[PDB]
Amino acid sequence: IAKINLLGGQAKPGPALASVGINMGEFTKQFNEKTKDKQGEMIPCVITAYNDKSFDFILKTTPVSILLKQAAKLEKGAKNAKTIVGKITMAKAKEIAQYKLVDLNANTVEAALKMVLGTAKQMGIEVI
Amino acid sequence: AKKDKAQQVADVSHLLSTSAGFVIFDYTSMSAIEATSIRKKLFKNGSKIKVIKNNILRRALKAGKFEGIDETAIKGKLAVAVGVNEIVETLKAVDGVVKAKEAMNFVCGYFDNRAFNSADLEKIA
Amino acid sequence: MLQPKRTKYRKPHNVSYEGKAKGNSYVAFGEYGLVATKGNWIDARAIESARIAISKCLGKTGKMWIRIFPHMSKTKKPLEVRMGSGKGNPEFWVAVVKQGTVMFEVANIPESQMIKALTRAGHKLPVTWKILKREE
Amino acid sequence: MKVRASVKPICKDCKIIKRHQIVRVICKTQKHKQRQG
RNA sequence: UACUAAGUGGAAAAGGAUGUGAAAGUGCUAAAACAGCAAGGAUGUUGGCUUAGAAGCAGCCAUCGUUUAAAGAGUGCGUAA
Ligand SMILES: [Mg+2]
Ligand SMILES: [Mg+2]
Ligand SMILES: [Mg+2]
Ligand SMILES: [Zn+2]
Repeated sequence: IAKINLLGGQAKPGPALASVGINMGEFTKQFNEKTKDKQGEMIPCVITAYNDKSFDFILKTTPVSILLKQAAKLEKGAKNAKTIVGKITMAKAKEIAQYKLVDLNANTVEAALKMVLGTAKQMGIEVI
Repeated sequence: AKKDKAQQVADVSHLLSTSAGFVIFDYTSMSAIEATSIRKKLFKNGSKIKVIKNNILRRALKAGKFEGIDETAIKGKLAVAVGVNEIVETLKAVDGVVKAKEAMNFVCGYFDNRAFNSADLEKIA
Repeated sequence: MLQPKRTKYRKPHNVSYEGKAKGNSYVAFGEYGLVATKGNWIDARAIESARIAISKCLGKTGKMWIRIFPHMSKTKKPLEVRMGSGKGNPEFWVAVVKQGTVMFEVANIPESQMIKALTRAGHKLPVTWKILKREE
Repeated sequence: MKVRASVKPICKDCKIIKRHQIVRVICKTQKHKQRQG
């Protein structure tokens, strides 16, 4: 099992895979085939590295707290937790939650709601 | 303390009194990611997987005026899988998952005021 | 180096450290304190070593008090000098610590750092130290 | 082995024992063997 | 009647130590104690600045939250990371 970082538009390289015996050249088409709906965005892949050779792969969502920056209309958050700069309402928070529900292992949607507050507290954005 | 233990035994005894199906499982070699997956695949309030204490389960069983389950809860690792209304689909789901697992034991449970054996659990799915 | 700004008399008689505890007996500014179990003469050099030790092992918000002060001076005749021809010149300043005087106290940081801080302060001093807390 | 007048554990794995009426410190790391406690 | 296992007695300090005896309190325990053994020990994610890079284990912005029995922005080792 390997959590490897590959660009969505450029995933053909990577020597580490070759150490396990994965058929890299046959599988390059599979890597590129199902990521064209999210071109440009960086999308890592989880690989079920094993000796069966029928390596099932799963894509993964871009890491969180960059859409928090986008919604806060600021490039980089405050360098002090006490200092509050960005403000985010519940509507922008809920759009992020339903977007990020795919990668999250929470059963309910309110659990995903309070994930946005949790990363925003780390980011320093007041939850209004 | 003792009062919390008394409260705990009372409520679990009430839950198993108002329930209709129970099955016991072990906690040998399955991941927490897999544990969250089982919770989401069930997604039914009637179906509930829980880690119970072996001692607390027997004492709640004494208060439930049932018999014969004692052999299950002796020198073993115990899970509780309570099902409300329909339990066949819950048993079918858990059976499919253990087949998807690597290794697993499976200990006798309780349903419909009757008890079963290991092979009887194999056919209850 | 703690030192009195001026003194009326350069060469005073030495002050005994034998006896019980006159003042500075109970923690009254902080709430943990470094008590002594053996009266001895300790000089301003040991205070500065102990104070610097506490400050280095302190945090960003801890606060400390220094109770004892080296009021009394001591002299030392120059080497290779035969007895006579008056008393020697003052050399070093010493604080008189009796059995039971609280030397250092600390507050406003968790207990473990304070216990450790008092330990490093007491290893710099000749007296046999002991930890005490403040009465409620 | 380090011979010191005072011996104390260096890492949480160091364990104090008393062998041949002498207290020593043994540990997985051989740089932390102490004696003459 | 107790104590010492050091020939202490029959010379010594700062400091160090699961030597041993006595006493006074406090926590859990046959609704199971402690050690050990057998299992799991998570997700967002590898959070984000930051750093060539750190993303469980460089300094940080701090020192998140759910599922859940439990899980830590991790316990270390360790990986350029
Ligand atoms: Mg002798
Ligand atoms: Mg001892
Ligand atoms: Mg004793
Ligand atoms: Zn060690």
